[PDB]
Amino acid sequence: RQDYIAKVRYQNDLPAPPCPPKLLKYEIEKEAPQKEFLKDS
Amino acid sequence: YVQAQKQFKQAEDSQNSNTLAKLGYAQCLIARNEVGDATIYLEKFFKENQDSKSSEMMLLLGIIYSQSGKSYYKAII
Repeated sequence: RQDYIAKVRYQNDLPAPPCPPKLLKYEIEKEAPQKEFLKDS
Repeated sequence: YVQAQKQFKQAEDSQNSNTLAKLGYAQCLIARNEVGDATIYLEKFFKENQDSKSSEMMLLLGIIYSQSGKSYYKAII
């Protein structure tokens, strides 16, 4: 079958990991400062 | 903490209108690391007193629900 030459290849390649910048937990995200803050007089 | 919590309970039994005594009772429950008991007590107080304008109680509920995580919508409210 001498016709137009064309190749079909579906692209489902997984991308590289993004490695985004990491958030910093607040002081109120730790249990001991929470205990200090809630027990305030 | 035990003595203060008992005194808060006696104050609550004497006069139920003392909101400060109940909030101090919840604070003493937090002091004795009784997170679940304090949460149940706070939910009971909120459901009995939905019209009360206890801002610090709602702030404490939001912090507790954020620590729990699953109740994030109640924390937002």
